[PDB]
Amino acid sequence: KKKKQSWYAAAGDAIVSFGEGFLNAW
Repeated sequence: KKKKQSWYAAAGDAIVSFGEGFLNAW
């Protein structure tokens, strides 16, 4: 019902994308 990304899915996706986001100032 309510979950699209499990803990590992989010932790992978979220953190990797976080880094992508971070590079916007580089």
